[PDB]
Amino acid sequence: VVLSFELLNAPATVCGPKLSTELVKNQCVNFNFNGLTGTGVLTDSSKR
Amino acid sequence: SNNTIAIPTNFSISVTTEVMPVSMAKTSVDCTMYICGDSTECSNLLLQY
Ligand SMILES: *[C@@H]1O[C@H](CO)[C@@H](O[C@@H]2O[C@H](CO)[C@@H](O)[C@H](O)[C@H]2NC(C)=O)[C@H](O)[C@H]1NC(C)=O
Repeated sequence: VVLSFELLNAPATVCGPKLSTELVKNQCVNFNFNGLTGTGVLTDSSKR
Repeated sequence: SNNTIAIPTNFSISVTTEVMPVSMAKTSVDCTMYICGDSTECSNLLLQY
């Protein structure tokens, strides 16, 4: 079997088994959203 | 002509504007933040430079 992936800016359709944690806003944290992972401060936003 | 001269009979006071740059914007770069962002892993590789 050949699995061909695409990792677009589009809704996640298949995911790995990671357990999910609560949001931690206004602190510098490691984060991972749908595998997009980085470090920074999370806040609400006005963005459309 | 070898025997005539022009002499100014009058004058003008002139004011002229000369514009000169003297400074530029002082700039500062956080070389770690520019290269690595906040990622710890890249900052460890950057130490090897
Ligand atoms: C240089 O020229 C100016 C005019 O371009 C002379 O000023 C005039 O002088 C006459 C007579 O004194 C006046 O009627 C005018 O109103 C003046 N005009 C201005 C704009 O000032 C000036 O007298 C001359 N300079 C010399 C040394 O002769």
